[PDB]
Amino acid sequence: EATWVTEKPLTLKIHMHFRDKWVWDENWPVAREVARLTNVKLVGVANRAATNSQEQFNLMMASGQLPDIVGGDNLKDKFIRYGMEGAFIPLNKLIDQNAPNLKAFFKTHPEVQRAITAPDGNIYYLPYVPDGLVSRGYFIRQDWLDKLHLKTPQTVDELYTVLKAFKEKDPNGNGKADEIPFINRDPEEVFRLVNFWGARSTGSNTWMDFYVENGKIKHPFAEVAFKDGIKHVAQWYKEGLIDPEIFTRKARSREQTFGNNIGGMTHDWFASTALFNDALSKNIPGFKLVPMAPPINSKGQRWEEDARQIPRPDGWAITATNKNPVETIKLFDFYFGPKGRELSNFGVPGLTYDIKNGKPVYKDTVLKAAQPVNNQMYDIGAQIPIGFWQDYEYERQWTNDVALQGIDMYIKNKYVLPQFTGVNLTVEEREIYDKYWPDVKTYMFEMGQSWVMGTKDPEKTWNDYQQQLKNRGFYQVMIVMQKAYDRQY
Ligand SMILES: O=C(O)[C@H]1O[C@@H](O[C@H]2[C@H](O)[C@H](O)[C@H](O)O[C@H]2C(=O)O)[C@@H](O)[C@@H](O)[C@@H]1O
Ligand SMILES: [Ca+2]
Repeated sequence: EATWVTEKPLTLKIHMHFRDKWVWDENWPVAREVARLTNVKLVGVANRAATNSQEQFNLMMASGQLPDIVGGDNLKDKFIRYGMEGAFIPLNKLIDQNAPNLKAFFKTHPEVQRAITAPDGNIYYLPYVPDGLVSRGYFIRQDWLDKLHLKTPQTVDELYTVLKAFKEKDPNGNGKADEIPFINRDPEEVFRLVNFWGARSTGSNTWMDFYVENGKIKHPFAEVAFKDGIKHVAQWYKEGLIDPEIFTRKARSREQTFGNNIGGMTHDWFASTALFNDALSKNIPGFKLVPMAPPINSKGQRWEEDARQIPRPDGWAITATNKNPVETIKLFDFYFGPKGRELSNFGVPGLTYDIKNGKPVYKDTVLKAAQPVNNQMYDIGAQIPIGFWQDYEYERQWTNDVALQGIDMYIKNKYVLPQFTGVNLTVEEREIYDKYWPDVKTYMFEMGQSWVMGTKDPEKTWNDYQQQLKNRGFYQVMIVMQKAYDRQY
């Protein structure tokens, strides 16, 4: 082939554990097709039985026996830290000399290059580059609203009334108090409910990210607004308005709850969430899960805190043990060219899509499957958090009119908050970040869960919590973040 990266066939080892559920599979249709076109085959070495992606990275790193490539989600920080320590190689020269598609991408997307550049000026990974503007929105059961003679809730107080009616007034009509008013695939979304009481949960699509307010770097979990907001979330959890299993249910939450007519509301991505209307129309007559404007919060605003993050802190890196870095960067580059981008987005031609009227078009068997197309793509090795360039066209093809109405409502009415795009730490500032932040973040999540579940009272533990943050070096992290912000802006 002319797309061939190397003349002699090459096999590389990739450690890629992602989203706590998936590993790289060389038997994937997409992986097979990429191997054929590039003459480079990636063989997975990650533990498929394991269910903690970050831990698997840690074990691999601690063992000292590195593969050739490491990929996965939420590895940006680890790519940078172990890049500077020499476990991953800088890609700057390799890109410049061997990677025209990446060069042309970075030229036209300077902001992405900046986002993946380490404090030493080196690029240690290639990112998952999403395509699109909005991500998540609120969805509510319109059929339940109508059946209970309720108007769409406009404020937090009105929402409380609605969710209470969902819980107590038997909208599925089976005589049981089985309804769960608010559900979510993502446990972290329970924290986002503090938005209703004028508190942030994250600055970006990255969970528990910092934000900027009036020239000051802040972290959502350290703010007194969070203390007051999480108190309310705890109350709603105690009242059973929030899924008792919100921390545990996870991936198939929508299929379980909406699919069995017990879920009333969620906060999730427009396309896949709205697809549930098509999937459940026969099973649950009248089922209508519609986008809802965010309620007016206690600060008098309608917040959509989440948006697409370009790029994501996801991707892959070349190890120092890799004896074929030139061949590897050319493989990496393939994904940003026309054929590579097509495959990594749409799957395999003849299997999952066809070129029709000069464009990749999903087969009817894919579009009418009543299973979200992104899920379908994962199964065959597409839409995975490698270094690749998402093409929104893939998503447009399975975004229905209900999803479109929601997307357009959110764009036009300006609900989406300005996103935190990070600060440029020096190497010295980064040392403090890498040292303290991971353990602080873990502590924050665990305290957050405790407050929500009612095992700890936020009001009674706040002062000791703050002291613990100090002891764990959180405010040392805040100092370097603010210093970096002051330099950059
Ligand atoms: O579900 C959708 O409509 C969109 O999902 C996006 O994926 C994100 C989602 O949280 C997934 O469950 C997984 O965690 O990956 C997330 C991500 O890639 O940021 C995209 O697949 C988007 O194209 C879908 O339309
Ligand atoms: Ca019921």
